[PDB]
Amino acid sequence: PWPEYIYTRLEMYNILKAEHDSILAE
Amino acid sequence: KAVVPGPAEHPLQYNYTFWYSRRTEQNIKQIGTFASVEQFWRFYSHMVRPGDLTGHSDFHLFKEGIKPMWEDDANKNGGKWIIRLRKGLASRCWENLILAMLGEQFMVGEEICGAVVSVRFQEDIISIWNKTASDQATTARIRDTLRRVLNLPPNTIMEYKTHTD
Repeated sequence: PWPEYIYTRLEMYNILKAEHDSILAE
Repeated sequence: KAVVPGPAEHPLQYNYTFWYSRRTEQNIKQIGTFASVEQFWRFYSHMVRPGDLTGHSDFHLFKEGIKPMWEDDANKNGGKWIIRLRKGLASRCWENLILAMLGEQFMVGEEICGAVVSVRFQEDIISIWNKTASDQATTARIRDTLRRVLNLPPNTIMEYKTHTD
């Protein structure tokens, strides 16, 4: 079976964007 | 003390550990271990890009529990694809390579051990290590993936070297 946790390059960068913006409190 | 994904983080399929060495076993030193995409980017944000170093240096990114040396039990029967790079390419190629590795893009099961970027005098070298050098289906698939994720020119030379040689 495939691995559970597969990320495309774009998905990796989408997560980086989210991380970058978290200087503001949710 | 186990490293695990934080709440609401995107887990990785394996824990990975950043290492470095600088020419000046314990030549190769651990930086830290991470379990999620977010933790990865946090670690990465503290590291100089390999293209911004000019002294003899290496970064290593290996699955947790695998030492970045061929004598490690996980590497002993393995080998690596090597690509030599003119100066100016290593930073982008390193980033593309480790994103592919972390994101499970090679699709070779447990075979990947880790990746290395080496800064040398007039070139840099990037490599990806796997467990079984004699597994031609695996090494061929790794090669195909490298071609796709590195985005280097089509005539780019890649070489496979078995560690015991």
